[PDB]
Amino acid sequence: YNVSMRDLLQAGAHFGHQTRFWNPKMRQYIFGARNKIHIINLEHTVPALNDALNFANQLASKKNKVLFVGTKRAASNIIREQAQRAGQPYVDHRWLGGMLTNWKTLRQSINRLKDLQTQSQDGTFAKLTKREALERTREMEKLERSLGGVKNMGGLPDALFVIDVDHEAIAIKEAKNLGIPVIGIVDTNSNPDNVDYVIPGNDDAIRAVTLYASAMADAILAGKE
RNA sequence: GUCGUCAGCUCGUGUCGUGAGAUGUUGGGUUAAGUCCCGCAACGAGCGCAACCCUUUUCCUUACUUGCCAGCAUUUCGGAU
Repeated sequence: YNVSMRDLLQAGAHFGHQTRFWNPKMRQYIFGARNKIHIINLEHTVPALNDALNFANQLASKKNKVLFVGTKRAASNIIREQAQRAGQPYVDHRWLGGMLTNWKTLRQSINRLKDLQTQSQDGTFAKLTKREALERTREMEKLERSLGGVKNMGGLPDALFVIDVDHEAIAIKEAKNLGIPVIGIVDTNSNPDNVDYVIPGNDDAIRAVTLYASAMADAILAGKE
């Protein structure tokens, strides 16, 4: 299920952000800059991506669960399609604070979200008239948008997979606090300090995002034990 | 009594701070209103607001006197009978 490299170049993972917005810790991976935009080598990217896929396969073989983190506008739909494909919990919309460090509270929300969904499936909503029915149809849609991923989860995820570390800095902080490993995509303007498995790649390109997400989904599906 | 029927006052768990403490309650609209909706390391609660109580406006059921008189009859023309 390896990506080789040619997929990365054709997608466009080599492009980064502008030079003036770079993080100096990336000096090892940047390797140069053709123009006012940094261009990162894929030679260092490839082994890190392959090792990330290997660790994901190990997790799937051990039946451990990998949470998917993307809240950016562009990457949300792709991480949705691939997360449904891999059958893994996901966070597509805004990251609500402390779901991991404050595990106890949010399952109140989860159980009454499940109860609302089951009531909607049943005839309870049918008895009730249109106004307030529309009221918690809206209300349940609001719970569903924030918690579309984690009804099925019964415990802390064993590993995280994050698209933009700089954008989802809070999630990495919580994961670091809890000790759970994180596989994340780090860009030119990103901080790799607390990422256990650091693989560098583009975050703006929807093609690159799709390739990354599809690779992880294929790894989980190819676990098969 | 008064500010004044002014709209605020708080807690649990998480995060930040050596600490007293802070966040939630913040920003954009809207509303009688911390009323509601988006944004947001916050997620949810309680008392306040609103509703539950009384009265007025439309209709229905039950009740027909000491109250009522559409139809019938008698009238001293007064539901007087």
